[PDB]
Amino acid sequence: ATLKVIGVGGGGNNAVNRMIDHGMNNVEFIAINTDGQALNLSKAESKIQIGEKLTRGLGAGANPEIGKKAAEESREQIEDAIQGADMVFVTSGMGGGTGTGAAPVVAKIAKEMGALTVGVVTRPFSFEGRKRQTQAAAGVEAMKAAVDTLIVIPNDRLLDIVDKSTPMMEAFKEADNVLRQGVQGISDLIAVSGEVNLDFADVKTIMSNQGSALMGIGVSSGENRAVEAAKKAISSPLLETSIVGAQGVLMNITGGESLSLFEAQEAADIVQDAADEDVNMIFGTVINPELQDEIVVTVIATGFD
Ligand SMILES: Nc1nc2c(ncn2[C@@H]2O[C@H](COP(=O)(O)OP(=O)(O)O)[C@@H](O)[C@H]2O)c(=O)[nH]1
Ligand SMILES: [Ca+2]
Repeated sequence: ATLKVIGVGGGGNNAVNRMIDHGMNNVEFIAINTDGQALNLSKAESKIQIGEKLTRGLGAGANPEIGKKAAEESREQIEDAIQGADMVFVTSGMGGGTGTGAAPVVAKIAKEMGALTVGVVTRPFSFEGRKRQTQAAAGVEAMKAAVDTLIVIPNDRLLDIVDKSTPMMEAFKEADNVLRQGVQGISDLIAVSGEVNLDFADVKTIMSNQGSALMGIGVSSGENRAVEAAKKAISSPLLETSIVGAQGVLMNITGGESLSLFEAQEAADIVQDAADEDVNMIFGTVINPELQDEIVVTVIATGFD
């Protein structure tokens, strides 16, 4: 399964650059923007400049109608860069001109191309004002109509996890975790054949045409490791959609040879209970004898809609 991450606009491109800097095994990156100068500085292997005639290589100037029209006019170039992808993650900040209008077009194209299409977008800081928030809200809704599943990160949530001195770029890389570990988690499922196996068909079942989603990874060791890791997988402060109300869950537990059936059940009960719903669970287990006391809980939750 070929997995592609697409950054759309300023924020999405920066996301792509940070994930490449961090290091991502087995993923193709595509940078899409109206802003030529920013695209030139992208570390992405594939780069698409949209709306050249519209913007003369500049950004969209906070007009999302320009972002949309730019994307529509580069439809073929977008289709070519996508083609062959089984799963596409479209990442973008909502509120500007490019991301807000272009992202939902790129997602729609991706789904049309047959890819399972996941959106990971931000909402602007409240300090950015009501217009930008309202513009972003319209983008989020268009994005929701366009993707199989949508993860939304309010930038205001970043203020909940910094101290007064945390560098902004540091905050930004934390928001990146959501996407990064979701991709790496899915990538790892697909790659390894587990003792109780989950594959891309199961990802497709859990995420297809679903609306809101949560994706998390939790890692822990020691006495209550299974429970701690399950808790961490479902507990992000950055998320608009929490685990509450989930009806479908894909949960994988990775551990060493010491992984007990009892603790697998504990982990699952943490998830089931936090959803506060009868969850349709698709359960997986991987024994990695490279690991020792570490266990890894991977969660993809949907069915909120
Ligand atoms: N978390 C995060 N948010 C960003 C970043 N860059 C931009 N944003 C947010 O995304 C919104 C749109 O900005 P941007 O993507 O640069 O505009 P566009 O290129 O015209 O689509 C901004 O109002 C910010 O709230 C980033 O690197 N990280
Ligand atoms: Ca597998």
